[PDB]
Amino acid sequence: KPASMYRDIDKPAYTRREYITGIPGSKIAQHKMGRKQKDADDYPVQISLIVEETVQLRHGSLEASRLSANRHLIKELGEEGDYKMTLRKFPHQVLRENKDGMRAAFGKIVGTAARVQAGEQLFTAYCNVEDAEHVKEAFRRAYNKITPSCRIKVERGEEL
Amino acid sequence: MHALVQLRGEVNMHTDIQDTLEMLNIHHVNHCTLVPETDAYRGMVAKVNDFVAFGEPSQETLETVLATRAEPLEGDADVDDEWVAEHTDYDDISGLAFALLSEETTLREQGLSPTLRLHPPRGGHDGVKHPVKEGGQLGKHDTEGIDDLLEAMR
Amino acid sequence: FHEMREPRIEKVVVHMGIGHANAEDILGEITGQMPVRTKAKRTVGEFDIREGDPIGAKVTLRDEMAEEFLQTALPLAELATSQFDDTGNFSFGLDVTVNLVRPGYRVAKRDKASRSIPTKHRLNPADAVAFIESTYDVEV
Amino acid sequence: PSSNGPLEGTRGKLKNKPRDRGTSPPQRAVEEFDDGEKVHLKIDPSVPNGRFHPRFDGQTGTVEGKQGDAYKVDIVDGGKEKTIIVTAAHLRRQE
Amino acid sequence: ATGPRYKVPMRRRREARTDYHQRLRLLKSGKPRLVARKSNKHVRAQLVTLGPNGDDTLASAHSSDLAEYGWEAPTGNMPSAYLTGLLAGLRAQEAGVEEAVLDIGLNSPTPGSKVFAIQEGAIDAGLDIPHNDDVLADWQRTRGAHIAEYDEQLEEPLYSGDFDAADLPEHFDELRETLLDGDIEL
RNA sequence: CCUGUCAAACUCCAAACUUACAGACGCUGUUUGACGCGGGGAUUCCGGUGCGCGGGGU
RNA sequence: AGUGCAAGAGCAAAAGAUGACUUGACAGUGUUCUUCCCAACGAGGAACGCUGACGCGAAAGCGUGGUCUAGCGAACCAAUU
RNA sequence: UUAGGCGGCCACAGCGGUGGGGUUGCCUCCCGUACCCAUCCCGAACACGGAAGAUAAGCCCACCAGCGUUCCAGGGAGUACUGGAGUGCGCGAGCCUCUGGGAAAUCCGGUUCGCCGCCACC
Ligand SMILES: [Cl-]
Ligand SMILES: [Cl-]
Ligand SMILES: [Mg+2]
Ligand SMILES: [Mg+2]
Ligand SMILES: [Mg+2]
Ligand SMILES: [Mg+2]
Ligand SMILES: [Mg+2]
Ligand SMILES: [Mg+2]
Ligand SMILES: [Mg+2]
Ligand code: NA
Ligand code: NA
Ligand code: NA
Ligand code: NA
Ligand code: NA
Ligand code: NA
Ligand SMILES: [Sr+2]
Ligand SMILES: [Sr+2]
Ligand SMILES: [Sr+2]
Ligand SMILES: [Sr+2]
Ligand SMILES: [Sr+2]
Ligand SMILES: [Sr+2]
Ligand SMILES: [Sr+2]
Ligand SMILES: [Sr+2]
Ligand SMILES: [Sr+2]
Repeated sequence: KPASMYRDIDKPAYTRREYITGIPGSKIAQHKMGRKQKDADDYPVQISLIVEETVQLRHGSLEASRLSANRHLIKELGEEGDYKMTLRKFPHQVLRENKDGMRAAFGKIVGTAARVQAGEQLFTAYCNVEDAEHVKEAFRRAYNKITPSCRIKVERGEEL
Repeated sequence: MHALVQLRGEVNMHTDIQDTLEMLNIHHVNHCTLVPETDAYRGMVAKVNDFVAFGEPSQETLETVLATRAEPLEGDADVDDEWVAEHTDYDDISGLAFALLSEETTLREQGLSPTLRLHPPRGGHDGVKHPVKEGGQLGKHDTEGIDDLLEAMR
Repeated sequence: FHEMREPRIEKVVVHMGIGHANAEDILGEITGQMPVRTKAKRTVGEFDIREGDPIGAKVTLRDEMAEEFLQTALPLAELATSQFDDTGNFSFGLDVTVNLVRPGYRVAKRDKASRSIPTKHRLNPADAVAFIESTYDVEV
Repeated sequence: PSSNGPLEGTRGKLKNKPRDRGTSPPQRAVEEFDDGEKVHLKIDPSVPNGRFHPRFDGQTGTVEGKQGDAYKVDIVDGGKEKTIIVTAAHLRRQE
Repeated sequence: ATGPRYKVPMRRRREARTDYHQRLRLLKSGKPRLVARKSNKHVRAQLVTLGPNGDDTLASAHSSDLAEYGWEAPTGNMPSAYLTGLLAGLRAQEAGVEEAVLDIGLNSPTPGSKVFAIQEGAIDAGLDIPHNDDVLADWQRTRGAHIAEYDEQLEEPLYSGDFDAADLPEHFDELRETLLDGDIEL
């Protein structure tokens, strides 16, 4: 289905699994990536990806982006390069669809999304001053698969 | 002592606000009242902040106005020094004007109508869709600004 | 100081956990005072469905009735370290347990303005072994 | 609502804050009021008997005599005047 | 203690000195409480009224100041208890107090106990207290017959300091007697 | 220990705000009689829109 | 934890557990609120009084059913006191 | 209050800890079961009677902030949110200005190791 159906925030927060059922499983396979044993302070550079508009990101978008995003870093830095990217958000908001007529319209659970207020960090990478351009390119790809426009901001990087 | 001036009509304005205005003895657009400055009186103007023009006038202007627009409690009688003196515990406009500002008496306490029915601002005002800060005419004013208007509404 | 601190026994409970009694007799003989039945809670697959029903008995010995029983009781047992309670109590087994504690203990067992005993005034495993040991028998 | 019972949607008003749990002091379950005195109606979650209809929490009434040991406070719901029977345990002297 | 959600009992309950649940029932009557409390060596009998900041004591009576009138005996027995009661009963009679409800505190409603024996004295003093006759001890044990016949089982004095060997429950009568006297400085 | 996130049917917190009663000012009423009380006669019980807050539904 | 049963709420020298005694789940008549916010409307419901009789307790006191909010029904007709 | 009884507020009072304190005084632990009373077994408790001993508990007194809690300073923050107004901006979700209010988390620094009432009493 189109993201148009669930990109804005207009329903009440809907996440009480204790009342909701048939909630589809997350398509996300890893929130921690790269060398997840090292640390964030172990790196000079810390570039995160910031969402410019508050929205909802269906897990299919997170994974779709996170994938092609990280997949780049794996390519340009090796399946064991010296980096560690992270996706801090999680798909809590449950999404329904009324699939009859308008009678008894409450839908049936079909997905999960992550509410991300504008200005927040969807992703946060940690790399060495060299691969800083491979991470920026790794985000240029990722922000093409989520709905909002974004900013690639450096949290620690005087090397420029 | 502040000069309250309704600059926006009644249609569509909340009722609790309009009721406040009428409480402050002001019933029509362009009507003006001289309100003290207490906590109670503050709450009211604050609440009317958007359909009014207010501030403290210069003794000078306050006079210019009282002269031109003050009225008895009933009648056409012009409120001029003589009138003022023959009925008010004062001796002339300036005398009265000073007390109002010093907040010692009230147009009513004297036998004057709480309202000073002004005339449309000559040359027009700075608009009723924005405050004074945004370049409009609504809200609190500069003792000079307030005058600029009241003056213009002789 | 040493006097109001030197230990003593408050109660010695003798109890036989059975599960369905005829065992009372022996305790009445061996202790010197009547026994008391024991019930339980929760159903047990081991045909122990009836909640409130005789399962065992016991007897609380105080003062002489206790000592006199211990003079013979203690000898019949081989005391060990891992057989002591952090509060200076020991059980061995027909079970026989002994509750030891310093003088002003009533402060906690009374009704009016009772109080729990400060960790300090609490008897210690060590202080326990000592006192006891110092009365006809060995430790270890 | 979904049901029209007295306690409908009264989870909030009829429940003590954690540290106010358990039994309440007797000093106020015995407080003696004088006819005419203004009092604030507020149910004590910890107290069971002598409660007025929840809908009246927050009302400030005027003791107009008592029935038994309980009081007969006068209040005004919207525009209709009503005589509420409540026990001291659920009352506080105004001012 | 643990955290915010924690609940610490009312002070007087931690201390374990006041039984609020029972207290309330008491406070209801509206009548003053005839507080009866024991002590190893003593026995007190206060008459309390309710107040804006806390209970008020309009009339007490301690077994200690029981000697103040001529008591050379111990101060923690039935004879003692009764008397102390009748003493407070009188003082209270001197404050305008006419009726009260026995507040035996955390003690026990045991038959013939000093408390009921304390309650019996305040009644005799003129006060009006809801009681149960057959719960009170027999006039003699109130006197000290139970104790006198104990020293009969002598061989060793019942007391340390010499009040007397055989003890004088008569003294009980002597003191009680002295209380019904109008003069007596209360 | 360190680290990454949530809640219409969670809450150690907590507004703005709404709300009971009273006082004050304002306003109003005592020939325009308010507040309140009793009686006669209704109409009405298809609503709509803007805005704020919503719940459902792409 | 337990407290019969939804959920939310109340409760710890108790409203929970045990023991014993007891049968107030009694008769009758009211006040108030609710039912129906405001604001009229029945049955039903609840809190709170009074009279009579009981139960327990040393006593204050507690018991008009089960801790609170669901478990309910007009006339006509029939039976019964 | 050189140690007590009854309380109100019901953690600023909790939790944990250190130090001091008692010859006919107080409170206790304590000593003891003939009686009132008592334990589904125990004078443990409850109840009764009494001082040989003790200040080790308790309790009273002084003090400690590590945990919990109350309030306060500064920082966060006039930030989040928000009552009123706008021919202000944005495709839009939404944002902004003016006016009146205004947090929470957390951090650092103070406070807090109870306060007050009546009665009795070297
Ligand atoms: Cl009601
Ligand atoms: Cl006592
Ligand atoms: Mg005129
Ligand atoms: Mg022109
Ligand atoms: Mg214009
Ligand atoms: Mg709610
Ligand atoms: Mg029939
Ligand atoms: Mg010491
Ligand atoms: Mg537009
Ligand atoms: Na259908
Ligand atoms: Na409470
Ligand atoms: Na309609
Ligand atoms: Na009815
Ligand atoms: Na049995
Ligand atoms: Na001590
Ligand atoms: Sr919607
Ligand atoms: Sr159809
Ligand atoms: Sr995009
Ligand atoms: Sr509302
Ligand atoms: Sr009930
Ligand atoms: Sr003993
Ligand atoms: Sr448009
Ligand atoms: Sr669009
Ligand atoms: Sr401010």
